[PDB]
Amino acid sequence: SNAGRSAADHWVKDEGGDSCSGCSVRFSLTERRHHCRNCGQLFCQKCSRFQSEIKRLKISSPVRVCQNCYYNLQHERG
Ligand SMILES: [Zn+2]
Ligand SMILES: [Zn+2]
Repeated sequence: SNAGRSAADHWVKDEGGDSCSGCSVRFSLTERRHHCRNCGQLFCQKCSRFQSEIKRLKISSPVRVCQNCYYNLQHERG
């Protein structure tokens, strides 16, 4: 007993290679790209606009992380 998933307004889907995940904006010389080492998705400099390590992922070194992650990475201590 399972179910599928989809939307009501989506005539395309290929945001997995060189396009933001929270914007789908095709990365370019003006749009920086970064694959979140926490989730594994590519976001734009305007999406995450942050940078830090991911202790939750056994990462002590500072890497690219989405805002959703960064916010939790800073409040991880408290
Ligand atoms: Zn974005
Ligand atoms: Zn993330």
